[PDB]
Amino acid sequence: GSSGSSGRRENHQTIQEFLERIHLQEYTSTLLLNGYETLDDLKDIKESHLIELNIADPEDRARLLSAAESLLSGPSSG
Repeated sequence: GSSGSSGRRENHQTIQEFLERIHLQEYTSTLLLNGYETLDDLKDIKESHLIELNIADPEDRARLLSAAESLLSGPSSG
């Protein structure tokens, strides 16, 4: 991924991949630039946020929120 390596991750999902699943990677830059680098940050994102992030569209907002909810709110052993 990133030009330079950082370390390791623990079942941590990235926005780049979290968006690809919902075909919303088109908002990646918008999210990353804003600060949303990993789901950890998305756990704080809300409906309004998306709107301000150029996601005035509900299709994306919902797909973005509903998606995050499943990841965060969902204790799955795996």
